[PDB]
Amino acid sequence: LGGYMLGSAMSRPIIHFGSDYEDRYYRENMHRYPNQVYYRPVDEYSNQNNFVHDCVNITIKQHTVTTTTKGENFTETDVKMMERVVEQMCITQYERESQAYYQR
Repeated sequence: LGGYMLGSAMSRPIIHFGSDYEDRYYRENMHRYPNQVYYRPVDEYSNQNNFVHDCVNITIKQHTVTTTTKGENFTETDVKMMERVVEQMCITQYERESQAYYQR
C-alpha cells in the first residue's frame, strides 16, 4: 500500500449482523481489529464499491500479514467481520470527503 494515505479516525461502529451472537463476537475482539483504513484520494481511481473492495482488501490483507508476522492468526471469521467494519470506515471516509470534494 506504499502510496496510500490514512483517513480520519472514528469511534468503533456497531455492525448489526442479524444475530446477537455475531454482535458479541465482534465486541469481544474489536480492540484487536483495526480502527482506521488505508486508501488514496478521489483524484483518478474514483469509484465507489470497486474502491471499497480495494481499500478493504488492502486494509485486511495488511492485517493478515502483520498477524502472521507476530505469529497471531485472526481467523477467516474475524476477516469476514473486519471486511464489514473496514467497509463502514471506508464508506464513511468516502462520504465525508465527497461533501468536501464532490460538493465543490
